[PDB]
Amino acid sequence: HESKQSIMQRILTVFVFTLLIATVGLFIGQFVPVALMLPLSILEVAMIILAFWMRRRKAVGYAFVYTFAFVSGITLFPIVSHYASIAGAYVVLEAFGSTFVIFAVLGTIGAKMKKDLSFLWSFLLVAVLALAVVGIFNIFSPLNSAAMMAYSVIGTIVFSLYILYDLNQIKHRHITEDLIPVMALSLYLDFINLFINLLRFFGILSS
Repeated sequence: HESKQSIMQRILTVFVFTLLIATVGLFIGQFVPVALMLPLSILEVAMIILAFWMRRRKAVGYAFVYTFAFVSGITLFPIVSHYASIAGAYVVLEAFGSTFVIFAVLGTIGAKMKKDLSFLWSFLLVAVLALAVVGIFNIFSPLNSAAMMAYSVIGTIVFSLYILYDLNQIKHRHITEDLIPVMALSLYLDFINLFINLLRFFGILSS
């Protein structure tokens, strides 16, 4: 018989694992010739679209989640290398670092606070759409540095709030073992999409 503690710990474990796997993929992305990479904006919004799309009640397997972690890790290298070529490799750490701590804070706060935050859902969903919208817009009408930067601040706020909300709901809601893969998947999607926004923010800022 599973407890909320065991399910908590398990989702976190799977999550951390997706981080490691995606990291490996990120290492694999550097050995891909530049003639086979996807456009920056396309990937940047792809991550958002996936961040939203994979927020359903359809229980996928650990296989799908880990597979996705690997391939997304691979495909997020062109983003990393870009904001590294314009702002020094150090920023790649910086953003990551920041991301980590944020996830570690709200993720702890929501998972311990007694206020049920269900009422947020709709808004959050809406928020993502807007970002996605702008993202799509960014494909057909590239935004300047300042607008992209404000977009990055917005994205940061949204995905941080989404981290807090997600942990809060993992504790508050009825989550069974079959839901463990899909939960740690979203947790992975928040981390990645927050990191992107921070890397885009500080990467542009230090140019």
